[PDB]
Order: sequence, then structure tokens, then C-alpha cells
Amino acid sequence: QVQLQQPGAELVKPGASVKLSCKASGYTFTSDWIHWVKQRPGHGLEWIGEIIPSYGRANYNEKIQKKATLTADKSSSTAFMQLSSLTSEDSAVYYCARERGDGYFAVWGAGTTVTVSSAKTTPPSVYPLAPGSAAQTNSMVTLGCLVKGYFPEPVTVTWNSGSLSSGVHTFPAVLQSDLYTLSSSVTVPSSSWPSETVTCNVAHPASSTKVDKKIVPRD
Amino acid sequence: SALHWRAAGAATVLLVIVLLAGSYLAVLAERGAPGAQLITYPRALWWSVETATCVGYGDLYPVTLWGRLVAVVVMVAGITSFGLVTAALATWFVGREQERRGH
Amino acid sequence: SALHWRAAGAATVLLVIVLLAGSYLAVLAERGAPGAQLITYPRALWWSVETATCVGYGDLYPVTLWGRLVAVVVMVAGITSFGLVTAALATWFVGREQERRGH
Amino acid sequence: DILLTQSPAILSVSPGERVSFSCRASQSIGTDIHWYQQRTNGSPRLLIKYASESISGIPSRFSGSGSGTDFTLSINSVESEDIANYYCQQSNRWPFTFGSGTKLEI
Amino acid sequence: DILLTQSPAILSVSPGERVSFSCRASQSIGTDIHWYQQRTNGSPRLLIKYASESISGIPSRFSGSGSGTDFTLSINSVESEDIANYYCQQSNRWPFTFGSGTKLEI
Ligand SMILES: CCCCCCCCCO
Ligand SMILES: CCCCCCCCCO
Repeated sequence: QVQLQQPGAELVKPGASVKLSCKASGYTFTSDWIHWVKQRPGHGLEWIGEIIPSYGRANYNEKIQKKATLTADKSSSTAFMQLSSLTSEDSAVYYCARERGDGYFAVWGAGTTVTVSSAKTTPPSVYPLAPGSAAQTNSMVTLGCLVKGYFPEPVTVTWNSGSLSSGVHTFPAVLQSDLYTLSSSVTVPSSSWPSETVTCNVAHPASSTKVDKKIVPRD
Repeated sequence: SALHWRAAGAATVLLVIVLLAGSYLAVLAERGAPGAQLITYPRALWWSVETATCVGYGDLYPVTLWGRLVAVVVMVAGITSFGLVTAALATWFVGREQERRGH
Repeated sequence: SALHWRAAGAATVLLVIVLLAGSYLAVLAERGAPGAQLITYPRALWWSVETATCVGYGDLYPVTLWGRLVAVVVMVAGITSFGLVTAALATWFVGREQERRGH
Repeated sequence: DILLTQSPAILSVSPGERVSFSCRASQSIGTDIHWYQQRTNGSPRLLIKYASESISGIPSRFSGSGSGTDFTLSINSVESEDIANYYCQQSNRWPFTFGSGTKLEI
Repeated sequence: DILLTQSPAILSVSPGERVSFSCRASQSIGTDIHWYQQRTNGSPRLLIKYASESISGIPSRFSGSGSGTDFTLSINSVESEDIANYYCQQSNRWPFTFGSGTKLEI
């Protein structure tokens, strides 16, 4: 079971602050340290700081401007990171990781995508992508779903509630006028559709919305 | 069981406790100090033992005030503990020799 | 208070004095020697303790004649002091055992 | 602070060939180097700890070597699932630091 | 004798931007590096001691980092009053030595 649970996203206005959480499960030792790593789009892993919950002591990366404050709650086994007075430079995925006091990060959280912007949250509109009438099919058929007009990132697209993983491409989003848009592609044996159902599940953590969209032949 | 043997045992258990707490506390004190190497528990425990025995290879050592204070406690606990075993051995030999001399 | 306990205490206070004077004097002796690291009081005090306990990590040590002479005094004072505590512990155990033997 | 240099930034290999990633530390760090795999949009995943010790759940074609300042992460017979970014990380001295990462292309 | 290299000799930055001064020691000196600020016709003034420890009276936008041979003095959001020469100085080995200094231009 997931050892470290982090919220998917957080929208923050420039100047404002946010408190990210990291709920841990599994084995817990007094020698455990919870670390936080920052990763900006396209860049590498940058260490932010660490904290030892059993004692409450926290250390921070001295090479970068201090934006975080780490605390921990032993009773709820949760570690927190307060990011304050953010700017677009603080927009990135923030991972929490657990180290058993022996130097390596044995487990990482899924990460929370933080977006620092003035724009407003906007859930995505999900439209189906079924072949046209004159489209000739082969031994395989390609279907998809359009995820348009959302903010901020990200969205998680699955097929048939995750049971359909092979033959799936979810293209990187494209930003235009404070709104993102992407499409996801799925390919299955032409003989299996529409006999066997195909549905895309779109989760947009920033707005707590998860919508489904069944792909049916055009007619 | 005579006193000296009891104190020896107690000294030993206490040393073990000092080693474990010392290892834990050294890491706590040293993390946060750029350049520190006494920062993971396994090697910290080894550092605590070679400190308690005063061998001090120099492969690991504290660079902070509190790490160093923790080191002093470990050193003193080790010296005291082993010194106490020596005193117990002396008492044992003194007793045996007094008997052998018919006193 | 028996002699050995009194001497132990005195040995301890004296060691503390030797450590402080040793730290002060080491700096005085070492500054002026290109390459010397035993040149600031805080780490010199730490150097004095790890020398008195004979741990000798090797993170700091004197390079001059007088710094080394100062080191010898610290070493001897530490060895003597801790050795004296051991002797006091032995006396304590010897006394207790003589009683327990009804002598 | 220990600088970890991962060069080249990108490695291209044909399917099935053995590939090696380089990690050079700015100073000697014994074997306190760990390797992570990060696939597109995924979180980092531990592959090798302490330079050469294997982790359970990780394919056998993954191995690491080296000590001192030079380390290597090797993949015997690379396959599509190996496509990702690879990072080294040191735990010899505070603070822990990460290398810039090398991408594997097939 | 420890040589402290401060390069570049001059740093130009736009108002409000973060700036970083480099100080490289000819050999490892732990964190025994200190930073001073000297304005035109003024005497040197202590900014950071032991590489990263702050001094009272010095603005919070001033911070330092590094250990070993490489050190950095950073100013978060530089302003006019920061215009001056910046020197690093080592106290790890005798004799104490100073770097050549870096000028900050806005
Ligand atoms: C002997 C008491 C040791 C206490 C160690 C505390 C370390 C705190 C570091 O910041
Ligand atoms: C035991 C006497 C030590 C005296 C130290 C004097 C140092 C003088 C250095 O030039």
C-alpha cells in the first residue's frame, strides 16, 4: 500500500502561501526522516530540506532561498511543508520521500503539482473521439478523448478505470489563454469495440472533479 | 554476586545504552552542518564504538558543538566503563591472593 | 569523604583546568606556523578533550614544538586523571569486598 | 557541498545492448551513492543503493559499480521500459545532493 | 598558504534580482569562510561568518552557503545599498587570508 500520500495539486496566488501535506503509512521508526524535493518542469531533482518527526528537528538546503518550513504530526503520521510568498519560480512538482536514516530515499510520494498564478481554477470539458463514418478500420481501432479548457495542471487520464493500460498515449497539455488542453489516445482490437466498452476517466485534482466519458460509435 | 561484578555488568549495559543514544543524537546534531559525515545511524553506531574504546581512527567524527558534546559523553562513558572492569578484575585478584596467603 | 574520592574530584577539576589552559596555550603556540589548524579557541578546546581522552581522531593536532609540548601535558593529565578514577573505583570495590568477607 | 556530475546528459543505445551511466563526485564519497529511475510523469524510484547493492523488485539487468569519485549504473540488454531519466544521489556528507540526470534513448 | 579565488571580479545584475558571489579555496577548509562588505571609502563589514551563519544587524536578504573548497555569498533581491566590494576570508589554517574581492554593479 502507498507509503506516502500527497494531494495532486495546489493553486496559489503570487505572494500567497500554501501548506502541502504528506501522510505516511507502513513501518515507522524513530530514525525516519521525511525529505522534500522540488522538481520544476523539464529540470532535475532539487533537495529542499528534511525533518525527523521523532524529534521535530528540521534542516534546509542553504544554497537556495528559504521558502519552506517543515513540521510534522506524530499522531496523524503527517509531515507538512509551508511554502510562503510564492512567485512563478516556485511553480513545480514537490515530492516528499522517506529515508530510514541510512542515506537513500527508499520511497517517494506521488508528488503535488503547485502552480503559482492569478488565474482561477477551471475543471475540464471532456469530449469523445470516435472515428468518422468513412474511416476504414484495420485489425486495430484508435479512440480517444479531448480534455479541454482546464486550469491548473494536472489531470490524470485512465481508460476503463485503469484496467486498460496498453495502447494508451496521453499527450502533454498545451497552454493558451490561461487554459490547458490535451488529448489521450487508446488503441484496441477493432473487433472488441464497441462490443466491449471503452471509457476515459479524467481526474482534475485542482477542482476535485473526476468525470467519465464513454466512447461510442458516431451515429 | 559481589559488588564489583554487579557494577561491571551494569556499566556494560549502560555503555550499550550510551552508544545507541549517542549514535542517535550525533546524527541529530550533525545533520544541518555542511561537510558533516556523522549523519546516518549505522556508521554513527560504529563511530560511537570506536569513540567509546578511544580508538579514534579518524574515519568519522563530529564537527558541531552538540555533536562534540555527545562525543565527550561517549568517551567518558567508555573510559569509565572499561576502567571499572579493570578495577573489578583487580578486586578479584586481590581477594584470591589474600586467600592464597591465608589471610 | 575517603582520600580516593577526594583525589578523584581534585583530579577532575585539575583536568578541566589543564584543558582550558591547554586550549589557550596551543593557539598561542601554533599561530605563526604556516599550515597549522589548531588556531582558534573553540576547536582548540575540543582538540584538548579528544587529546586528554587519547581518542585522537586526527582532525586537529599541533605542528610546533611548543604546541606539541602542550599536547604532551594534556595527554599525561588525561591519562593520569582517568587512571586515578580507576584506582579509586578499585579501592571502593576492595573495601566493599573485604566487608562482605567479614574481614 | 558535493557536486555530482552526470555526463553525458543523454545516452542513445540500440535495443538489447548494454548501457552505462556515469556519475562523478567532486570529492571522494566511498560507496555512498544511490541511483533512481524516473519515467515521464512518474516519481523517482530507487534502483541501486550504496553504489552496487540491489533492491528487491528491480530487474536483474540493473547493476551498479564504482567507489571513490566515479560510479556507474549499468543496464544489461536495455528494453523499452528502461526509457526514463536516471539520477544519482550522495549521502556521504551533508547535505544530500543529486546529479543533473541522464536520459536514456533507444 | 590558502589561496582564495573570487571570480568574476565584477558582477552586474538588474535591481531586485538574486546575485551570487563565488569564493574558491585552494584546499578544503570546512566552513571556515567569512564574508565582508566594503563600500566606497568605508571599512570592511562582517556579513556572514563560518560560511552560512548570519550576523545581527545584517539584512535578511544576505545568506551564504557551501563547504569544502566552494562557497557562495547570496543576496536575495539586490538594491542600491548593496553596491560595494565583497571579500571572503579564511580562518582554517594559518595565516588567515583574503580573496581578491568581487564588485557588485547594478
Ligand atoms: C548530552 C545532550 C545531547 C543533546 C543533543 C541535542 C542536539 C541538538 C542539535 O541541534
Ligand atoms: C607547558 C608550557 C607551555 C608554554 C607555551 C608557550 C608557547 C610559546 C610559543 O611561542
